[PDB]
Amino acid sequence: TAGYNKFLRPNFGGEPVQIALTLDIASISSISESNMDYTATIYLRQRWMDQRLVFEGNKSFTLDARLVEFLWVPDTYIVESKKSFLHEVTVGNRLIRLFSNGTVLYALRITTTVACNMDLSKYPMDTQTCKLQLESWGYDGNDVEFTWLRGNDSVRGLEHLRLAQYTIERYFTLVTRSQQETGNYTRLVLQFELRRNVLYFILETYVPSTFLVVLSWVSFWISLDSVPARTCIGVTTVLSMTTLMIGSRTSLPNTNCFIKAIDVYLGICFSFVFGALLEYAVAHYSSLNVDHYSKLLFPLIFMLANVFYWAYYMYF
Amino acid sequence: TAGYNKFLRPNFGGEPVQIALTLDIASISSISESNMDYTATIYLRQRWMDQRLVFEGNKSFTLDARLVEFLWVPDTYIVESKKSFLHEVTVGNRLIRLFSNGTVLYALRITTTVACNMDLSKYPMDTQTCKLQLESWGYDGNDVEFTWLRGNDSVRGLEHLRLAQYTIERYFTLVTRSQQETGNYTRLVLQFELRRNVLYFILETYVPSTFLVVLSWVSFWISLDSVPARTCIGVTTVLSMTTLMIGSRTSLPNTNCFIKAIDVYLGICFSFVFGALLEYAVAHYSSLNVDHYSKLLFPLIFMLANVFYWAYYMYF
Amino acid sequence: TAGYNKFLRPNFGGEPVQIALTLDIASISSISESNMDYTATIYLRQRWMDQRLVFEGNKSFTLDARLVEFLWVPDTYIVESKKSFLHEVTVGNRLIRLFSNGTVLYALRITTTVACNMDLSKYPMDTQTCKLQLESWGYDGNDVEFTWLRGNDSVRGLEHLRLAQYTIERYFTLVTRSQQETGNYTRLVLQFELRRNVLYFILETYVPSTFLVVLSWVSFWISLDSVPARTCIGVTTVLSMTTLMIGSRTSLPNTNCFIKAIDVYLGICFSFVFGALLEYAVAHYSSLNVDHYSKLLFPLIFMLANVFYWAYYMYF
Amino acid sequence: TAGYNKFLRPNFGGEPVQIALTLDIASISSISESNMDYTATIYLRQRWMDQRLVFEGNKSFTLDARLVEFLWVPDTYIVESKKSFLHEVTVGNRLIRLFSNGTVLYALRITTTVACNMDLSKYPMDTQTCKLQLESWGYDGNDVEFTWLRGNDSVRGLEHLRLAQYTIERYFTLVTRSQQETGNYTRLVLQFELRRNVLYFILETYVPSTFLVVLSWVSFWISLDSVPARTCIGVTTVLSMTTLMIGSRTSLPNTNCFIKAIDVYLGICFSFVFGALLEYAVAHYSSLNVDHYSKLLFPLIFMLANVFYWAYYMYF
Amino acid sequence: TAGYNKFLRPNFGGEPVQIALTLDIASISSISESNMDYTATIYLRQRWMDQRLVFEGNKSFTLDARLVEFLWVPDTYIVESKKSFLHEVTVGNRLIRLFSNGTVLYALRITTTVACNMDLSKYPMDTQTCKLQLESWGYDGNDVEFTWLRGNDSVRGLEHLRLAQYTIERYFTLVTRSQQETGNYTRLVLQFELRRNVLYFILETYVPSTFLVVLSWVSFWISLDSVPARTCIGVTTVLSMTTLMIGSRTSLPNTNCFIKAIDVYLGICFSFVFGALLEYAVAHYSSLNVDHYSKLLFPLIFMLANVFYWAYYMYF
Ligand SMILES: *[C@@H]1O[C@H](CO)[C@@H](O[C@@H]2O[C@H](CO)[C@@H](O[C@@H]3O[C@H](CO)[C@@H](O[C@H]4O[C@H](CO)[C@@H](O)[C@H](O)[C@@H]4O)[C@H](O)[C@@H]3O)[C@H](O)[C@H]2NC(C)=O)[C@H](O)[C@H]1NC(C)=O
Ligand SMILES: *[C@@H]1O[C@H](CO)[C@@H](O[C@@H]2O[C@H](CO)[C@@H](O[C@@H]3O[C@H](CO)[C@@H](O[C@H]4O[C@H](CO)[C@@H](O)[C@H](O)[C@@H]4O)[C@H](O)[C@@H]3O)[C@H](O)[C@H]2NC(C)=O)[C@H](O)[C@H]1NC(C)=O
Ligand SMILES: *[C@@H]1O[C@H](CO)[C@@H](O[C@@H]2O[C@H](CO)[C@@H](O[C@@H]3O[C@H](CO)[C@@H](O[C@H]4O[C@H](CO)[C@@H](O)[C@H](O)[C@@H]4O)[C@H](O)[C@@H]3O)[C@H](O)[C@H]2NC(C)=O)[C@H](O)[C@H]1NC(C)=O
Ligand SMILES: *[C@@H]1O[C@H](CO)[C@@H](O[C@@H]2O[C@H](CO)[C@@H](O[C@@H]3O[C@H](CO)[C@@H](O[C@H]4O[C@H](CO)[C@@H](O)[C@H](O)[C@@H]4O)[C@H](O)[C@@H]3O)[C@H](O)[C@H]2NC(C)=O)[C@H](O)[C@H]1NC(C)=O
Ligand SMILES: *[C@@H]1O[C@H](CO)[C@@H](O[C@@H]2O[C@H](CO)[C@@H](O[C@@H]3O[C@H](CO)[C@@H](O[C@H]4O[C@H](CO)[C@@H](O)[C@H](O)[C@@H]4O)[C@H](O)[C@@H]3O)[C@H](O)[C@H]2NC(C)=O)[C@H](O)[C@H]1NC(C)=O
Ligand SMILES: *[C@@H]1O[C@H](CO)[C@@H](O)[C@H](O)[C@H]1NC(C)=O
Ligand SMILES: *[C@@H]1O[C@H](CO)[C@@H](O)[C@H](O)[C@H]1NC(C)=O
Ligand SMILES: *[C@@H]1O[C@H](CO)[C@@H](O)[C@H](O)[C@H]1NC(C)=O
Ligand SMILES: *[C@@H]1O[C@H](CO)[C@@H](O)[C@H](O)[C@H]1NC(C)=O
Ligand SMILES: *[C@@H]1O[C@H](CO)[C@@H](O)[C@H](O)[C@H]1NC(C)=O
Repeated sequence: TAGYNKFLRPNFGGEPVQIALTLDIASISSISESNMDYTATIYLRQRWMDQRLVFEGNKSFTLDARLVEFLWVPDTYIVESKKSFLHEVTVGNRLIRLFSNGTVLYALRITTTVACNMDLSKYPMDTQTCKLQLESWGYDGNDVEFTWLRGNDSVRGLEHLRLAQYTIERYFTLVTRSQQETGNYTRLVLQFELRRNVLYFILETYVPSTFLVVLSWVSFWISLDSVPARTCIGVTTVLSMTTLMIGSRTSLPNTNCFIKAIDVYLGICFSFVFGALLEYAVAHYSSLNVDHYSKLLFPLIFMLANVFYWAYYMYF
Repeated sequence: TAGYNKFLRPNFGGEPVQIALTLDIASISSISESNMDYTATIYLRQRWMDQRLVFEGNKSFTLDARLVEFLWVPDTYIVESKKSFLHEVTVGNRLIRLFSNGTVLYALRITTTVACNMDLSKYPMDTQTCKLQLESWGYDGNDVEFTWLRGNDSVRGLEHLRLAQYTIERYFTLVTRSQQETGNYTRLVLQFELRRNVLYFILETYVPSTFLVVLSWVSFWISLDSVPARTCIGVTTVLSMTTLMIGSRTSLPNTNCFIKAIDVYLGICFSFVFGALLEYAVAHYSSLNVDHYSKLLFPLIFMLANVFYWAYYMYF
Repeated sequence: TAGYNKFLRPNFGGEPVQIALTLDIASISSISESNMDYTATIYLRQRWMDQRLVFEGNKSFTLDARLVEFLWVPDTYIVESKKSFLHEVTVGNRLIRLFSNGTVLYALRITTTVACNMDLSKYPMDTQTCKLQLESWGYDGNDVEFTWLRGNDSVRGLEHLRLAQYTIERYFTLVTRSQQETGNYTRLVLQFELRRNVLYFILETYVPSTFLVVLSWVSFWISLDSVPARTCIGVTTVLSMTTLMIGSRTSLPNTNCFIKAIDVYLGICFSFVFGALLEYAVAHYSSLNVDHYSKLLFPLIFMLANVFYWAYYMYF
Repeated sequence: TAGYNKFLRPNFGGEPVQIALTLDIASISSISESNMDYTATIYLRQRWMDQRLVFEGNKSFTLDARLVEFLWVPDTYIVESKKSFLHEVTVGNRLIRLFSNGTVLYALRITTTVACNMDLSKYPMDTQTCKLQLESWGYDGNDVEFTWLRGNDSVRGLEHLRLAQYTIERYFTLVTRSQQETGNYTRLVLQFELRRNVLYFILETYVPSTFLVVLSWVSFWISLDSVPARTCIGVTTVLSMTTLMIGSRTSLPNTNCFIKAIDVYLGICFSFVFGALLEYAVAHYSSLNVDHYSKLLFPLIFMLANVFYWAYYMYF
Repeated sequence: TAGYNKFLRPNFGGEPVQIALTLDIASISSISESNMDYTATIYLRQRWMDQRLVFEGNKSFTLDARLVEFLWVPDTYIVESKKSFLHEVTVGNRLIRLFSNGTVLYALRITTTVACNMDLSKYPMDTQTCKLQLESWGYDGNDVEFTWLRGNDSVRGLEHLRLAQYTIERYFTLVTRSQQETGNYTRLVLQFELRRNVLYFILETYVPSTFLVVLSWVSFWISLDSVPARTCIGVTTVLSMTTLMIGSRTSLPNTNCFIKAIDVYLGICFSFVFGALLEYAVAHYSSLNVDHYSKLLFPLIFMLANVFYWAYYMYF
């Protein structure tokens, strides 16, 4: 038999509730470039002070998940979560650990699929900046005031995340004053950058294509007298380049149409190989020295093209 | 101990309930051409006036999700939703914010998979018109009357949606009088067009095929005396075209059989390349000038074909 | 405080319950040839007469989903449903609209994955007959008697279904007397045929292969003197045919092994192309007129083969 | 107000409960070679005798799913189920039909994903023996004694199962005495064999490869004088074989690494084709009759290889 | 009517609860290299002593899943579980079997998707060490003390696990003292290694590539006089190698970018084949004995490369 002495939010009217958040990223996975999202498991720890549960004697009361519904808990929500759930492995992953002075420790295990934009302009050399924002979904700023428990180091576990492709290169936590239709709210934003592994992509596509085109333009040293050999090398290189392009197109079936960087490099290599074939034909027609078109023509143009490519994907 | 004074719909008998809807599209994703649907997360805000909850003093009562079931809430439903759920991240995403004069603000976070037809006649240059209709699923028009809170600008967040392929080019909200078996209903329709990104598809397929066929028909300037060179160019171009067609067929495994536009263009390019091969054979047979069949034959026919293609996909 | 006056099925003992069913197919999608099923969203309207809820005054009582559990509702089930759920978008999609004389209108929004056999003997020219059967799962025929409200026109919405591949060509509703172990039951069967779109498949595979083989057998008009040209055409056609076959094998990765029709046609085309190559070799050996083997040999055999193919896929 | 007279298991102490099981396989689908499982929908009928619900008068009481929780029901579980659920289409699929003498008929509609090993040593000619075991998960043998209602014919519906690939060739039901840590249990095992459709796989891979190699070794009758023709046939056959192998590798992307049978046959065909090429080179070198290496060399070795292959996949 | 005599954890204050865990892995499946996880079904048996449920007479009380919530059960959780659920096949898979002296046997059937890192540096010859850690999620070490019932042999069923690719080669159970923010905890870790099946991968890629390159470098014994034969062999081998590389790239579409071992070996084979082509051209240019570059050049370099490869993937 309880009335208004157990249901109202702490300090209902007056000073807002100071809720201190602590985060512990257990894992990050299912980062899809098609849906532009990421799945992460986090340990959401919330600490606030309530004046109505002061009990004598210094000790802790680790409550179960069944008694969580009997007390007041914050209404934190992930701002851009597309699908999420609280873990129920054997019991409910909801603990409340009350303390003598009224400190409440509310810990949850939540798997969230947050939505972050994948600006895949430079597909293999991109650092996607994805955030995990937490906000009091119902209560405005004047009612609930979110805060980070220990500044930047409140979020833990991100330094141990080594993923299939990405590596965390930076992370920082900030508190904002997000304004929307309902009113003023405090949003706790955790911002981390997912730098891709360029080394695998370099050896997968850039190194083979570079070696192929190098073999193509060093074949000009072979004299025009050996026509069938030159035709064989040209045909084999062109066919290998086409097969590589087709396989690369089929290798990653991601729904992320943003005219990527591998497309540009592959188009450059295809341009150089079929231009080498066309210039073989044109050189035969004009002869009616082939290495004069290699000593200072082809490797130099490809070097300039690579310089422009790397300048594009290096600076702004 | 409550009877009929708390369960009945507001103004039960007489003037219908004027419910004002406000929408906030958080994200749009999972747009599949196979299933012809789209997944969107929205903030459904409903505002109506109830005369039985007038409390003295100007203030707001931000209720939790547990007290939502104790009051009357509308029965809004998405007309063509295939699968949807209300978000439960930490607590229920259902708030009721009562006001002094009886205004009720009912906000929900719902992820919906609505079904919209994908008329993929022009696959890379289509603007799919997909709607998100909201209706009082049980109560007819004479009982519940839906309305947009602020006309066209009631829906927010659609201008910030940049997706993997599509870009929103238009959006407008209207109220209808949908007639069905149960009776008369008010349907709130939000109509938005998803224009595709043609630039990526142009460079992916149209530019390479155009360059290949251009190289094919400019090789007629090469004299018939260099037979092996011509056979090499023709064979390489035909093989490259076939590999490109096969890769394109395997590149997008979408279950959207509508004889698309890329199929038509690829068939045109394949027709031109194998016709070039056949005309090489026929030209040899008839010679028993090859550039006479290029100066005003092949590029001109391809130009006419491209003109017809673009006229088809430009106007009606 | 209610006993047996509110829990028992209407007319418990005596005349069975006459429940009239009305169906409204909202959408049909996710038709997979591998799992041999289809996902459909339907509006299940059930109308029966109950004598214990007669209230004075002509009017309707549109009840919510919370009061559905307080009254008796039928136990209709989809006979071959593999996975299904009732929609919960904002509230429960369960309405009961009582009337003065005891008529009860029970409407639900259900998404069902029913299992129907995909006899893919003729893969592109098949009309799969898939049913959506509804039955009183627990109560036998002597207890609950299902009926269609308005005969064939009880089911609505099927005429507006235009899908990715299939088009509805027929639909009809019937009532059966299905016999099983538990007893006698009334099953309401809705039978619809999903005719495939042959036009897309014709232009995708049949037209290119036909053009390729036509080019192959019209090359016999080219004299045997131009040996390298003939070898080039033969090699290019054979390679194109092999690539088309491989791409088609990889194009549709459906788990529906039924030796389909496209396989037969593709095998016929492959047989003709490699037979053309073999007959080139044999013709050279025997010459030691090639068009004598084309004027009345090859196109005529292919015409007979196509006649047999179309006769197989036309009649029985 | 009920105590121990309604909650205890029937015959608590003394003779164990004789529960007779009847099974009705509605469908079998989603048989994945990667996860090594199968999804099946079954009608689990359980019949036992309870002495505490004897009511006068011969009649049946078809109870709803809401009253199932008020009575005692067995704790049957599928032994190797990975994920399963009870169907809730419109109401709960749980009926209890009590009878005069205490017979209880408990019928459920359950979709189960049971795990069965896929020994894919002979991928296209395998008969996987997968079981569907049912056991009293909590109560041991001395408490609950499972039994089949009518021996082998208790399981019904398996004879009407025609699947995408497999065909049921045998089925039998047995009762065991499975021993585990908790104690002695009675396990009801339904064992069925899923024989694959070899006819589709024969025509898909074996027939084309056999025809290709036959064409390869009958080309030895062509004299060595026609060198370019022989090189053309050899190159075309080798390229076709390589493309077929690559497509087959990409055709089935199943995660079932068990060095299958199609791999062995394809390796044999690849060995024969590149050996034919190598022997062309070696025959030219040694000539410095080619059909002497065909009359009694190549088709005979391939015949011996096929004999060994079929002996391996025929007997032990 | 119960107060604090039935809700508190056993021995609340003083000696911690000694909970003995027993594990029974029913199945392991869905091991994905992309998400770096594994799905396993386990039988979690927990044994502890409670002093408040001592009943006279030696016997067992096998309680149902409905009475589990009425007693105290541990809060065990899987540390790195991404998604998990307790099985509900017919009833709840939660049994409590009390005994005379207070022993409680709590058995559950849980399907867990635990996250373990897939260090795919050596893709076909890796032994991934994945753990299944169980911990008292809420209560610290001073409150709940986890223990293995019978040391290493507490975990059962792992010896019968034969999977699609991996084979368990080792398994061991240990108890730790994991330290985190909340306090001191006892973590029960089961560590097992999943050794891959190298035999399938050897015959799939290593054997064909080795045979191809062997045929390539034994063709040097063929004299330079037979130029067209050498060009044919070289072109066929290069095309076969390129097709094999492309198919392998498309064969496994796993999102596990870690520059794997098959990539290195395939790059080595591609290097050798196109180097053989380049050296054919260079040998022709320099001749202006080819087997002098085979007797002690090519097979020896490939042997050294394979020695280095196997030394890398053998030792450290
Ligand atoms: C009963 O009490 C209610 C609460 O006190 C009253 O509701 C208020 O009604 C007034 C006008 O009638 C609202 O003022 C408007 O509010 C709009 C929405 O905030 C404003 O729009 C601006 O802000 C939005 C959100 O930022 C922008 O999207 C938009 O583009 C524009 O910039 C208007 O400019 C205007 O201020 C007020 O907000 C309402 N408050 C609430 C809490 O709903 C109601 O009128 C009372 N009724 C009676 C009969 O007295
Ligand atoms: C008990 O009270 C009930 C409610 O008052 C009575 O139900 C009504 O019964 C009459 C006929 O007995 C129904 O009239 C018909 O309704 C059909 C469905 O609306 C109409 O069909 C037309 O409309 C539908 C829907 O738009 C179209 O799909 C269809 O093609 C056609 O155009 C008929 O034309 C006809 O009007 C009436 O609708 C019923 N009302 C309800 C609410 O169910 C019932 O008869 C009473 N019983 C007794 C014994 O008195
Ligand atoms: C207590 O009361 C119960 C209900 O009144 C009694 O159950 C009945 O028991 C008799 C025999 O003891 C059953 O008769 C048999 O039923 C079989 C199943 O229906 C029949 O099999 C035939 O039909 C099935 C289903 O169509 C076919 O699959 C099968 O191949 C075959 O063709 C038998 O042929 C035979 O009739 C009767 O069905 C039971 N009824 C019910 C409702 O269970 C029970 O015996 C009573 N016990 C005592 C001790 O009196
Ligand atoms: C309180 O009462 C409890 C129940 O009466 C007592 O539990 C029993 O404790 C004894 C030993 O203390 C257990 O005996 C052992 O049980 C092991 C597990 O069954 C056996 O292992 C063998 O069997 C397992 C399972 O088949 C194999 O996996 C294993 O390899 C080996 O072959 C041992 O060999 C030995 O018998 C007994 O099982 C317990 N019974 C139960 C129901 O738990 C408890 O001791 C009592 N405590 C006190 C203080 O009196
Ligand atoms: C009310 O009672 C509460 C409980 O008794 C009090 O909370 C304690 O507050 C003190 C300081 O005010 C905390 O001490 C700090 O705790 C930090 C977190 O443990 C420590 O950080 C170190 O440990 C963490 C975790 O291992 C590391 O991540 C971190 O990098 C660093 O190494 C600090 O160093 C410091 O000890 C104490 O932990 C709090 N205890 C609990 C249970 O919350 C509260 O202050 C009381 N309030 C009043 C007004 O009296
Ligand atoms: C640490 O927090 C401060 C705010 O106190 C912020 O300015 C700073 O940027 C944070 N550190 C990093 C690395 O972002
Ligand atoms: C804005 O709303 C009006 C109705 O008041 C409608 O006519 C108009 O079309 C809307 N605007 C747009 C851009 O559609
Ligand atoms: C319409 O219903 C009748 C039964 O009254 C049935 O015989 C007929 O076949 C149905 N119409 C069609 C097109 O099937
Ligand atoms: C039928 O059941 C008997 C047991 O009574 C068993 O021996 C027999 O093998 C079963 N039939 C088949 C075909 O297995
Ligand atoms: C068995 O347990 C002991 C601890 O008592 C541990 O040291 C040992 O390593 C375990 N066995 C194996 C094979 O790991």
